[PDB]
Amino acid sequence: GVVEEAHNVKVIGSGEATIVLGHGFGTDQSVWKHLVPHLVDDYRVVIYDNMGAGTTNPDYFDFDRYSNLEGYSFDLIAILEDLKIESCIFVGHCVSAMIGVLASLNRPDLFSKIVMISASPRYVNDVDYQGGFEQEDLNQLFEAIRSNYKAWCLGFAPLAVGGDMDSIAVQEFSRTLFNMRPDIALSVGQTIFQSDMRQILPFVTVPCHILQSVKDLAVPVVVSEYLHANLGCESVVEVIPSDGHLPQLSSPDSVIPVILRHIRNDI
Repeated sequence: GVVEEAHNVKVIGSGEATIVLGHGFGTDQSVWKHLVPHLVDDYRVVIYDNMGAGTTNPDYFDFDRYSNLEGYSFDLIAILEDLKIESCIFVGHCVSAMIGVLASLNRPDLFSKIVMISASPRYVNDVDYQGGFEQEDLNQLFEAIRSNYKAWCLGFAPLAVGGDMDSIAVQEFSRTLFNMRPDIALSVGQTIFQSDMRQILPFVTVPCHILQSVKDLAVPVVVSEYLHANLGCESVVEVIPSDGHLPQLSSPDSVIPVILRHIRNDI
């Protein structure tokens, strides 16, 4: 259907046990390339692109629908319902972790657990919360995207991915990032980095596994503690000894075993 097609949905395997992987800002379903090989023998595996990703049709990017994360939640639910999935493990990277959280509030029956990679409910600091960014930092970032998107992608990609400047992962992310239409990238950046999910966390009832790199430009480690402290569900934290915001792409060897352990085991 149009929905699946518009989100580049892929379904590999079959049977009841199902895993759905949602990607973060500036990347796409390719971010799961090191993970999917190890799921397909035991799970039906679904991957999809977020509306707004460079791989999707700019014409379908409804600025109003996606001016908050509920837009994306609805799409996730829509895909789940189209594929007739009654229950899944959701793996959400970055914004997808919060998209899955929202969606689970609407439809907790759809999700047996959530595994969050590099998740944050709030990036902006206040006097009683460390999110890793002052508003002035964000304003600076948004201005760099407006001003010169290419330059911004090339500067941003190394910092986000971490590790070596000219690794394969940096180059890959630099590419997917610049694949987004500039105005879409700016709009989505604002939607995500200005988001606040902190207040709904107590309402979550689906179990969450909170994984992040010990070093992540966007996600200080205290954020994982905050999520763990304020989620109403059962949760567990594992900070990985890895660098970067897309560690499943850039540090597969240290990261993928950890993800798998959280997918394969309950709390």
